[PDB]
Amino acid sequence: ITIISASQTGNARRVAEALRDDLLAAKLNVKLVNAGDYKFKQIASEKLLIVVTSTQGEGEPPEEAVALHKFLFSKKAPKLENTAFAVFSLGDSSYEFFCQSGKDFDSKLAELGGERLLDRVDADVEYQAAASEWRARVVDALKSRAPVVATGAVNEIHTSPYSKDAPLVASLSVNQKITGRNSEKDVRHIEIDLGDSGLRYQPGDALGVWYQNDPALVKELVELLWLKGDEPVTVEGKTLPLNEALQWHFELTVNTANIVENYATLTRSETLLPLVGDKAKLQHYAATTPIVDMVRFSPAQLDAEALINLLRPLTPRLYSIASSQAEVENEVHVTVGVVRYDVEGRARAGGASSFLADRVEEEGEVRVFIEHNDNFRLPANPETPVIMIGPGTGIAPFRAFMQQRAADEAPGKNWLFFGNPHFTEDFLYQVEWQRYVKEGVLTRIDLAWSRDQKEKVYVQDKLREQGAELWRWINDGAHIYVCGDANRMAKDVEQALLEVIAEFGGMDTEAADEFLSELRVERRYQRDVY
Ligand SMILES: Cc1cc2nc3c(=O)[nH]c(=O)nc-3n(C[C@H](O)[C@H](O)[C@H](O)COP(=O)(O)OP(=O)(O)OC[C@H]3O[C@@H](n4cnc5c(N)ncnc54)[C@H](O)[C@@H]3O)c2cc1C
Ligand SMILES: Cc1cc2nc3c(=O)[nH]c(=O)nc-3n(C[C@H](O)[C@H](O)[C@H](O)COP(=O)(O)O)c2cc1C
Repeated sequence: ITIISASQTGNARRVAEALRDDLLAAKLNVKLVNAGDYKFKQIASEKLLIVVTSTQGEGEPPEEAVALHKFLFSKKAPKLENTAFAVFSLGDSSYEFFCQSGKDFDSKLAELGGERLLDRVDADVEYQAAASEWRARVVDALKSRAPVVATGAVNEIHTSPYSKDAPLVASLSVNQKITGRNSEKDVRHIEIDLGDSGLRYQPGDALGVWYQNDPALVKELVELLWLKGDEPVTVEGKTLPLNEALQWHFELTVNTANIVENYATLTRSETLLPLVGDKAKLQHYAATTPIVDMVRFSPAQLDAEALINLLRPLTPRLYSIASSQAEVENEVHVTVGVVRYDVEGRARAGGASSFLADRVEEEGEVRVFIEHNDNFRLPANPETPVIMIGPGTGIAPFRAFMQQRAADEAPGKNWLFFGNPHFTEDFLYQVEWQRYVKEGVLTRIDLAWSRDQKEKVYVQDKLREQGAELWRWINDGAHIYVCGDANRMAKDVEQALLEVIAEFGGMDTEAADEFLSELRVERRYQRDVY
């Protein structure tokens, strides 16, 4: 933000100073320069340019602004592309040309391509009236609602005031374990109350969930480094106790090759030095050793700033939305697989998933936003058939699909392929599926239980078993959806779809692949895999 003051007896400067003190209290973009010193030749690169000028000699500018005026009214003045500006004008009404100077600058700057931030404002002798409120909306219009440099806070969600950087403060209503006692996995059905926010979402969207690290994990980490936890550290320019920085502001539950390498170097660890510069060794160590355990295994003294400088900022996690608002109204449901594992007998857990499962009380606060996915959507035609492939937690959006199609009483046929280790332990939402089958909403359902018999069975095996009927549905205009594990499931499922298409469509592998690519183009093959 560049405030140019053009003044003869200092009134315009008093205003422009009154504006340097406002912006100074708001944004970090404020610099006050006199017109007589302003290097106008480089003006095009002004991101935010506010002019405060009085008027002299029948509309003549103040003396100090005369060169700047001639250079803007000159045949050689620069066109402006990324310049936002405003103009406040001072003068005396009794004169023929009231506020010529301020008028000139306002007209000419926009005529060079400058983005008019506010409408120009004039004022007579008694100017602390018009000036006191102009200075007001400028600070607002020059806040995040029209930024350039300092503080932006820009996000994207339908027409909402809520976004990833300004999330909704919601509350946790339901937190329920939906895998059986003998499951190898902890899966939670989560209902979050949206209150009166008006936050909206469609099936296929995901929920962005901010979280905090486990205070126990922060404490274990802080101790192993021989810190106590109240050491001050700088986080985004402000000063926090270490514990608060670690709990709220940095990733602790994900290790990376870079972190291993940096930590090896900082500590000269004999265990870790040998991995330095070997990307595959570093990645493998990160993947098997959480940060807190890397520290255990390679003790070293680090001060608080050295630790926090090691870490990446904390980021929210996404969770496919498992409800339809037509059915649940001012709520959002998710299906959370809690990452739980052990390192030499010490319990470890993913940050967000264990935050929701273990560290938020009923009615407890949860900060959320919507991640819109326009490329994962039910057909617009309520009669088009729908094929859904979502084993594990990939089941979530298909709960939302069926809540929606049932709410709309869509007559389209629906087909679910689901899979997990055990029928008696891992049939997520079994009793709802039975109800959908009973009610005629869920037309077909095929299940793959990978650990209920000797040989492994997965959804791709049921896709192959169902080849003939799948191809029939595909020729009836069916949309195919795949949600869940990217690394293995989505690939094996795509391979099985290609085999079905090749076989029952009578084409070779390259033709099947082009056919599936045509379904993508047609938005009839959509995936949300992660
Ligand atoms: C579009 C989208 C939709 C999603 N939908 C869902 C959904 O419906 N349900 C769902 O549950 N998730 C879903 N996810 C995944 C979700 O966003 C998270 O990534 C997941 O919950 C893990 O995050 P976390 O914070 O719990 O764990 P993190 O702390 O981020 O990650 C866990 C870490 O632990 C490590 N780790 C795991 N096991 C071991 C081990 N044995 N030894 C050493 N290290 C280990 C991993 O390497 C990883 O570094 C979705 C993701 C996307 C992008
Ligand atoms: C000699 C003189 C000529 C002026 N001519 C004009 C004029 O032509 N048009 C106008 O609107 N104001 C005119 N003014 C009014 C001044 O611009 C007004 O007093 C203003 O507040 C000056 O503020 P400053 O202290 O920043 O110079 C004139 C003032 C003086 C002293």
